[PDB]
Amino acid sequence: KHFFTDGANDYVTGWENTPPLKFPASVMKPCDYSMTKPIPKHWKLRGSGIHGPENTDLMKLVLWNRLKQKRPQREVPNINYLKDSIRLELSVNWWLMSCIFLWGPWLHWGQEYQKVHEQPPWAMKRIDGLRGEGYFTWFLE
Amino acid sequence: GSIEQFINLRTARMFIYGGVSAVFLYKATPVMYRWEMLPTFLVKTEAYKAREAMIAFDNMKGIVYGPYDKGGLEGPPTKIPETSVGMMKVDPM
Amino acid sequence: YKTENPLYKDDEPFAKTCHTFDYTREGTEKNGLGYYCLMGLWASIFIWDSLYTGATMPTGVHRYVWGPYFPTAWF
Amino acid sequence: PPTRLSTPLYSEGGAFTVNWWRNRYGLYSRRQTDPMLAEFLFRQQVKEWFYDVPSYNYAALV
Amino acid sequence: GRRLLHGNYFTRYLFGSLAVIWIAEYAAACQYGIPRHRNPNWMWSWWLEKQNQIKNGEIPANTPGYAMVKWNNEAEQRWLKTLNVEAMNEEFARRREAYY
Amino acid sequence: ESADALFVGTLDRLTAEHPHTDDPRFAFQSNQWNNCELRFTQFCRCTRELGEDDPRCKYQYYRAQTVCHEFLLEDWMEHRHRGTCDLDIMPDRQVIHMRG
Amino acid sequence: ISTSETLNQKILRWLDVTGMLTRWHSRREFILDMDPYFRKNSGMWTEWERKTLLFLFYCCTLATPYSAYLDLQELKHQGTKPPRPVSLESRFMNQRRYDFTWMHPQDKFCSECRPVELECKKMCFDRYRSMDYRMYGFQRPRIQTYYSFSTC
Amino acid sequence: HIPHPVKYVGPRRYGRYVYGMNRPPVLRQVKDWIDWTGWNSVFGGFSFQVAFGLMIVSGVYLNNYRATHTLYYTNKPDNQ
Amino acid sequence: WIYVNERQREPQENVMDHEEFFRDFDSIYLGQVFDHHRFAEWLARRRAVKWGYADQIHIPPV
Amino acid sequence: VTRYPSGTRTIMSPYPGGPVYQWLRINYNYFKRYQWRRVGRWQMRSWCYWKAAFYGVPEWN
Ligand SMILES: CCCCCCCCCCCCCCCCCC(=O)OC[C@H](COP(=O)([O-])OCC(O)COP(=O)([O-])OC[C@@H](COC(=O)CCCCCCCCCCCCCCCCC)OC(=O)CCCCCCCCCCCCCCCCC)OC(=O)CCCCCCCCCCCCCCCCC
Ligand SMILES: CCCCCCCCCCCCCCCCCC(=O)OC[C@H](COP(=O)([O-])OCC[N+](C)(C)C)OC(=O)CCCCCCCCCCCCCCCCC
Ligand SMILES: CCCCCCCC/C=C/CCCCCCCC(=O)OC[C@H](COP(=O)(O)OCCN)OC(=O)CCCCCCC/C=C/CCCCCCCC
Ligand SMILES: CCCCCCCCCCCCCCCC(=O)OC[C@H](COP(=O)(O)O)OC(=O)CCCCCCCCCCCCCCC
Ligand SMILES: CCCCCCCCCCCCCCCC(=O)OC[C@H](COP(=O)(O)O)OC(=O)CCCCCCCCCCCCCCC
Repeated sequence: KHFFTDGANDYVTGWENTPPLKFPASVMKPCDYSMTKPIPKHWKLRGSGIHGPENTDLMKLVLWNRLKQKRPQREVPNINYLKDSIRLELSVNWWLMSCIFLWGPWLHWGQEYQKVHEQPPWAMKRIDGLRGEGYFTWFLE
Repeated sequence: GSIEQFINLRTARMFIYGGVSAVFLYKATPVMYRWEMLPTFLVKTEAYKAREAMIAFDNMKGIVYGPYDKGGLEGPPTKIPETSVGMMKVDPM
Repeated sequence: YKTENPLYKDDEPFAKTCHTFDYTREGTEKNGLGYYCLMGLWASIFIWDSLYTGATMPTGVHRYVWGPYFPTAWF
Repeated sequence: PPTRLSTPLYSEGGAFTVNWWRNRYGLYSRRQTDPMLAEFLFRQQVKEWFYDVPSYNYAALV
Repeated sequence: GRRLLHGNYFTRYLFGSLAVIWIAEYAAACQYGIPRHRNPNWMWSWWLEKQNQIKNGEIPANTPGYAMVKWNNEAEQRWLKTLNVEAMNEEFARRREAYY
Repeated sequence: ESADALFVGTLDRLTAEHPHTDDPRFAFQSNQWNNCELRFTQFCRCTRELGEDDPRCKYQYYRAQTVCHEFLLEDWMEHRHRGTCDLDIMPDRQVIHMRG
Repeated sequence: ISTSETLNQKILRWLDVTGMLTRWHSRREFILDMDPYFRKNSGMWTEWERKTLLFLFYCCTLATPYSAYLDLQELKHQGTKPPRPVSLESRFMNQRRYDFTWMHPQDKFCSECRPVELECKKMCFDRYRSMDYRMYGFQRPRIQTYYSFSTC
Repeated sequence: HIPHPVKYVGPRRYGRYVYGMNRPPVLRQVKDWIDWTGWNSVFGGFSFQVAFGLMIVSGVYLNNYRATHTLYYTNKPDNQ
Repeated sequence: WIYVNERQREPQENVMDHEEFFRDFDSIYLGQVFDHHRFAEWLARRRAVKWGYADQIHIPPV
Repeated sequence: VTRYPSGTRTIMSPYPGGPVYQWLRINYNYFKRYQWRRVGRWQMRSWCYWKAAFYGVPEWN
């Protein structure tokens, strides 16, 4: 996508909130400890307890988000992604084709008809005696 | 009987398709002629000739030297200004 | 060994976490039948308004078998 | 309004729901950098703006 | 990869809006009983009658409209002094002969 | 005679019998500029058909005065006499349908 | 006429005179037509991306001649634009509160003429020339100059 | 978005180009190309022009031909 | 360069007499589309008459 | 397999082409790579608007 979005289309830094799905959960998992079981009372708080790099998952997320920036080969995206990347480009190109091979031919026919019959082929011939081509978009009359 | 020798797939496909075409052109060509869809060089419609017969390239009237006709009986100026006479740098014939 | 061409693999799913993205129930992924019904009606109104130019000026004369209070007398 | 991230939030289906809002709230956000933090900030905003009774009066007026 | 708008938003809201505008306009016309038949001509009755006379050959072809009114402004008096419909018709006739 | 005779025949008749009342075609708006322009166009078309001396066209001018301020009429009446009034150009010399 | 090739091959060869088709059907030939600095990044491209790029590029370059034809016809039309009737000066036409001088606040050339009113300026320039003041333009016949688009 | 599979079901490779031998018919190739690059762009791109053209040209019958036989006060000829 | 190259050329005849135009509407209004080379030559001769250089130029035959 | 110089031999036909064809193909290849592209390389390297913003700035140690 063209526009940059910190959450989804973050191409400036390449940050990703979660690790790749390819990695086993034992190797790397999304940072989610909401399901942690209640802490036993006899356990004592050693660390700060503050959300941050003391948590293993968050640490691995930061580490991977920096070490993923160098890779031996490309991670080929599927054709669906590639189509979306240039959706506007392809659509504009087809619009140009339509303007040349659809709009072009009937516009030429209308002008040639206008030459002989004074008004385009999609207009009501007048009887008022006024001269000239008149309107072109008949449905906006 | 005795036509079966001719009746054949290729002889049929060129008979239905070709005949369908024979009627498509015979029925569509007059419409194209009426609606000015045929190429001009191939043929000119009577309406085309009627309009073209009204066109000439020898009218040398109506030369004016002002942007507006402000009514009246005098009308727009029709005489070239003296200061403009002989002001053109025309190459030698 | 066996491999899969990456160009024809399926899109990766959203991760399942406390913060999960789900578009399945929105129904905003593509235009539905209703949208195409709007297009059909637009084409129909466009053609009708031009073909039958006296429709907006109807005739007040009405016979109506089974009188006016029968259901087929309202359409 | 739940206070634990383990307890899910109910969402209807449609184009204006809790799930629809979650998908788009953090699109431009630099602060929702991981699931735990993203959910906490999302619920913080939802609690503050959508669970505020008087806010619904302005929705009617607009 | 996360989506913010409708998957087909541009076509949806463009064609969709046009459709709603067209349909609403038809409904509005029906409620007010507006005539829906397009007329491309002027409605000046006396003028349209003069034009029929030209088409019927009662008034000579290419006769100007100011050659037919019962009041002429100054600029049309100027034009009437140089108007020769008969000469104009002969010139057109000559052109047709040359073309054919 | 008929009670609805004014509406019958034309919408013009209504103000012709009641000159100082609202015209049906412009009563919805306080601004009466468009009303003045229609009334002047109607005076211009009357003279073309009947001449200036006709009592009808003289009254069509009184009707125009009822809605048109004098400073506008004097200016528009000069343009008409010269032959530059756009509301009085004969229809076959109009350019409205040319080049578009 | 060569008979060592089929008719289709001959047509395609001639359409490949500039190598467009060869670069489409050969990745190696496309990458070796890139300048070395950009060839370094070529190995990452997918074949989908490569041919789609060529398709967009080829469609654009093949339509430029058509736009060029349309533009030439436009220039010819403007070069021989038909005369139009002189405008009658209507109720609200040609209203002026002050002279036209915004283009030349100090010199005030052609105060009576409008900014792009070429015929008024020509006669105004002629007056200045008759007054010993040189002005540029409006002196060469159109058919005796290049790029006029008014020649038969 | 909603993750979905690649919908292209056509041939993934024609083989090496050898002087244009053993290749599909031209029209088949055109169809495969649009399948490979997506029909959504084709429909989206051409939609605007198709709509405008259909409406304008439809006036040839709806606005011109029909109209010639629409005016109910025209079929009547004077002095008949 | 576009401006300078155009400024040198004499102005085209934008307008003609209102009356004379409508007395020969078809020829003038439609002459260009039917035959552009002869219409171009006709225009050139009118420019030569409007600016008084007709006897100083030889207009090429069409 | 014989490898020809890039851009000099067509792959669309077994026939290399006639003299005029070969001349056109070879010379367009030369003109693009060694004549036309002189302008592009000159503009890209010698007249970069972004290189000019860092002109006179100390090196990054
Ligand atoms: C026996 C039979 C008898 C006769 C029966 C006759 C029956 C009737 C026949 C007529 C047909 C009736 C059909 C009714 C049902 C239709 C259902 C249907 O399929 O409709 C949907 C169909 C397509 O809608 P869709 O399904 O949503 O599209 C699917 C897409 O593939 C979804 O994919 P997507 O959304 O991803 O699409 C690609 C998209 C991807 O885009 C994006 O990713 C989003 C980007 C958004 C932001 C863009 C940024 C700004 C643009 C940048 C690029 C600019 C390039 C151009 C620059 C130009 C510079 C000058 O790209 C775009 O679309 C936009 C970008 C491409 C370039 C845009 C160019 C400018 C467009 C705006 C101007 C348009 C007006 C131009 C006018 C001319 C020029 C002035 O629409 C229509 O067919 C139109 C409406 C049809 C119904 C109304 C018809 C009324 C008139 C009927 C008259 C018929 C004749 C009657 C005769 C009667 C005689 C008695
Ligand atoms: C008349 C005035 C205008 C004149 C100028 C017109 C300019 C536009 C011309 C565009 C031409 C684009 C050429 C692309 C390059 C093709 C190269 C090639 O040989 O490819 C072989 C290749 C060989 O296939 P392949 O090997 O790439 O296969 C890829 C791999 N698989 C098999 C998986 C798909 O095939 C093709 O030809 C593919 C491209 C087809 C593109 C067709 C585009 C049509 C454009 C015209 C639209 C007309 C619209 C008319 C109205 C329609 C109404 C709905
Ligand atoms: C057994 C089944 C057989 C079916 C056969 C179907 C045949 C269909 C043939 C369709 C032909 C269409 C021809 C259209 C020609 C248009 C020419 C034209 O107008 O050119 C000029 C015009 C621009 O003119 P201007 O002067 O600029 O004026 C307009 C803008 N101011 O140029 C254009 O429009 C450029 C585009 C031209 C497109 C030509 C389209 C040709 C289509 C051929 C289709 C053949 C299909 C064959 C199918 C066979 C199936 C077995
Ligand atoms: C600022 C101005 C903007 C432009 C103008 C705005 C106009 C108003 C807003 C329109 C916006 C539309 C966007 C497109 C939405 C869309 O396509 O929305 C599409 C939806 C369907 O959604 P799906 O795509 O999910 O099926 O369409 C519908 O809900 C309608 C289905 C078809 C109904 C057919 C019958 C309709 C009968 C109507 C009768 C009306 C009678 C009126 C009497 C008075
Ligand atoms: C910011 C907070 C906003 C909260 C919402 C405020 C809504 C206020 C609506 C008040 C409407 C009162 C007038 C009704 C019409 C009337 O009397 O109108 C009177 C007329 C004529 O009546 P009679 O001819 O019988 O005298 O009624 C009709 O002709 C038909 C009326 C149909 C009304 C339908 C549309 C309105 C629907 C409103 C639904 C919600 C109502 C909520 C009320 C609190």
